[PDB]
Amino acid sequence: PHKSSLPEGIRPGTVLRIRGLVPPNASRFHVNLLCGEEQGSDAALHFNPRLDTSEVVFNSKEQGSWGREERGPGVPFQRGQPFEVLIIASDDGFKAVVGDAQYHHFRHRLPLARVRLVEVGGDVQLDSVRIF
Ligand SMILES: CS[C@@H]1O[C@H](CO)[C@H](O)[C@H](NC(=O)c2ccc(C)cc2)[C@H]1OP(=O)(O)OCc1ccccc1
Repeated sequence: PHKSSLPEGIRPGTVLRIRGLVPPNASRFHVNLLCGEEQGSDAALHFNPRLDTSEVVFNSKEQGSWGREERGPGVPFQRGQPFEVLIIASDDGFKAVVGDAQYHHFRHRLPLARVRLVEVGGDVQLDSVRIF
């Protein structure tokens, strides 16, 4: 798993660019926007492409409890193909862009101000996480 500290946190206008490869026969992977470094800390966003079930799940986690899942329109990821994702913070939520297309808007469930860390985990071969 990859961890990126957010020394200025995430503000409206902060862009996370995540580049990587979905390996052959990948099951699923995730990008988490976390509210602490501790194992089990709250997730403001859990972005979860599931290649094995052909879904992309969006959710939040508070005090160890998951919220209600949102699902994106289709799966803009392929086993054996590289990807580029933008997670863009606005005042009203996160915009997920995949490749050259706006994909999903996730309304804030936790305060933006609480986000401290970006974690990338699961069956993905990460190239880079950049914060702009
Ligand atoms: C599929 S249900 C649940 O959906 C959630 C979004 O609403 C999350 O995607 C959650 N995933 C996770 O909690 C998770 C954590 C770490 C890693 C490396 C991979 C996955 C995921 O939990 P998990 O995949 O552990 O649940 C299935 C399960 C539960 C108990 C025993 C076996 C499998």
